[PDB]
Amino acid sequence: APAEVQAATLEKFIQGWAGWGFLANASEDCTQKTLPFSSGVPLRTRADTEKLFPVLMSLMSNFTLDIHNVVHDAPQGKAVIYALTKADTPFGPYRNEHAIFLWFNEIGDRVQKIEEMFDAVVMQEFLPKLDKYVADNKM
Amino acid sequence: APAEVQAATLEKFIQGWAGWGFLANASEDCTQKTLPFSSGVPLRTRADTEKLFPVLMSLMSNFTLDIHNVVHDAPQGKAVIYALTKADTPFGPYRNEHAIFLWFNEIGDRVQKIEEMFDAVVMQEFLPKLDKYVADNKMQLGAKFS
Repeated sequence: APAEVQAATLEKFIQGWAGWGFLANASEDCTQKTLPFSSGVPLRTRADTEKLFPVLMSLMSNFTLDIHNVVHDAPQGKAVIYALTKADTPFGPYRNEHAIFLWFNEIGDRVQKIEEMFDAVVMQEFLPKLDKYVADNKM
Repeated sequence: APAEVQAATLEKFIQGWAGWGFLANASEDCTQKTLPFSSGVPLRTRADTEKLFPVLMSLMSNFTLDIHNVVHDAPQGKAVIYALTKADTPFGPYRNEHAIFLWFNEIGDRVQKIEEMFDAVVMQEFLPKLDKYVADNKMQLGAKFS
């Protein structure tokens, strides 16, 4: 895939994340992996992502994305982003950082695969709160 | 820097890491940052790294590196490695995973800056054991693991 069509996909993925979109630029068979592998989280399908994202958006306001580093390997059709996010939530201020590994599809115009390492120390505080929120409200 | 020069430095960095000989591929002014920024770890100078690394090596036997993903952006002089590691230590078995961001120098023959996120949950047990180790043995490195 041409470096410039990949770069377009990369830019639209970032703009979609900052807009709070994300999934317009992902192919239909895209998967998301939570790193590290030791965390033992199964891949998320596209269908999974479309259910989780409304819950997140519904809980996070003033969502802000700060891009720290973008590394693009056009010959391999791969990229990495390091980003920092913040938002307001009913559980308090939310802060996270992401090293997101991206693979583009054959043509270069879609994200085919995602692997993402989060701020694990923040997540072990935040993520069970979300699961509690869903259980208490029975979704 | 030419892509070929950068790629050579990259493979040498990996080889020297897996060989557990490693600082030879780092510039004299190289820094290492532990990510996330939220963890509040000050940057490590090359001198810090030269004191910490022998200590690490000496507590880590049968070290094993598995390269999961290499991403090389030659136009920007940058690369990223996702890797998993294994070792035996007197504190028990060691397991870690690393998203390591690299910047090459101008010529391309050296790594100039390192930013590294790792298995933060597993390491908040392990790295304080190392710092207690150094304290208990009065090794006074002027540097900490966490």
